[PDB]
Amino acid sequence: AAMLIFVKTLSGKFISLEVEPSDTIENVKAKIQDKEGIPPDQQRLIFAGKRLSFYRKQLEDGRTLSDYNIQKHSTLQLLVISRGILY
Amino acid sequence: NEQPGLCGLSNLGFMNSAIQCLSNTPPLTEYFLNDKYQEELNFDNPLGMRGEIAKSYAELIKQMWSGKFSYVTPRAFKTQVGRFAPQFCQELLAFLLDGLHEDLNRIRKKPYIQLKDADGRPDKVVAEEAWENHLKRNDSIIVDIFHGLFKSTLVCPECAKISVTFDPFCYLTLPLPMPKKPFVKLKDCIELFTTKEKLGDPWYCPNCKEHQQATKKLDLWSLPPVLVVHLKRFSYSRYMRDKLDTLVDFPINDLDMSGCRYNLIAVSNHYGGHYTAFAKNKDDGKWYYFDDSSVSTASEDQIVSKAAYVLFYQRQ
Ligand SMILES: [Ca+2]
Ligand SMILES: [Ca+2]
Ligand SMILES: [Ca+2]
Ligand code: NA
Ligand code: NA
Ligand SMILES: [Zn+2]
Repeated sequence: AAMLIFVKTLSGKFISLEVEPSDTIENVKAKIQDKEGIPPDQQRLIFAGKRLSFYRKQLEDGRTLSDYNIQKHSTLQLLVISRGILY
Repeated sequence: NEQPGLCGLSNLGFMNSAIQCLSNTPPLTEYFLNDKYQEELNFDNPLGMRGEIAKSYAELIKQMWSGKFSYVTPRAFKTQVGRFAPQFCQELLAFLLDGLHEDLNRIRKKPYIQLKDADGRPDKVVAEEAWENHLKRNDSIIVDIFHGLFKSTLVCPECAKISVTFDPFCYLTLPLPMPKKPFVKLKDCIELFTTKEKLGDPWYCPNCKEHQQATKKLDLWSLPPVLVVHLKRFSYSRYMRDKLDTLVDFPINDLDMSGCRYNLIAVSNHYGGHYTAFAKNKDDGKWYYFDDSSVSTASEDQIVSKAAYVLFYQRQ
């Protein structure tokens, strides 16, 4: 079942993505590449959810959004790694 | 040979302080000392650490409570922490509680459930549903001991929509009064924690289909056997703020909240830095001060100081 999630850059920009809970993290980076041109190998995705419950997790390729219990309108944190600097 | 639990931890250049607080959480230490963990180790968990954080922790605790040592050098445990959390400073307790939980999570194949808002349903019904959904994916000794439930109320400033959810927690981070006060009761920080706050970090309103600086109000709905309370004294470098050294007066005995009554069992202290701990030893009932390898007797009257950073409370 397809759902809307958001990806926020360090710039404060929100990227809206249509995803499936079964989508792999690699699929999510592919969708980020489509919207923003950033190559997947340069993307780091963090899921903090709401803070006081679970410790923030670096989303690992091969895992699915389901593994991290990502929900409709959850927000992922995007870190672009370009030439050894985070953006 | 020494009294079990009266065991320091060598400095290896928050970790020792956090271990001493967890070491002196009796139901956690008893679970490991009674070998209840081996059958619950979770090796495949996508969110876990292959069982290695809980294994390394259990072996450390067995050493600290064997009575054979006055202090141990926790190199093996620090190695596993470095392997799964290379970023390690004051967030280590959150990492450990989460890591212990997933390494011991009894749910070996987790279902995915689409969580939902209250949608006008009664608090009791939505909360029971939230906790049932939590336990479908999270069932461990750490849930048993530490996890509670918030009521979260978000209110969109533009359309005035109210969105209520019930959300699990495994510790509380309490704000202190700003501007800085010299003295505040812990009850006042709890009241501040449950006070409405406009988000700076906006929230997506599903009605406006925009991200809005809604107001968020937290309420304590369900409380755990052991409540971990973090006092928010610090701030990121950019704010250029001195650490708040307010005297937060917290109860040694009989902290009352939401109908439960709590007694202090450990305190992590931070000196602006260096961390130490006070803890109550479960076998003689006395208070002790843990400063890395050194363990010494303490008195209750020493415990409330401006250095108190994390408080561990056990339900009466
Ligand atoms: Ca674009
Ligand atoms: Ca009492
Ligand atoms: Ca109670
Ligand atoms: Na992990
Ligand atoms: Na109080
Ligand atoms: Zn709205």
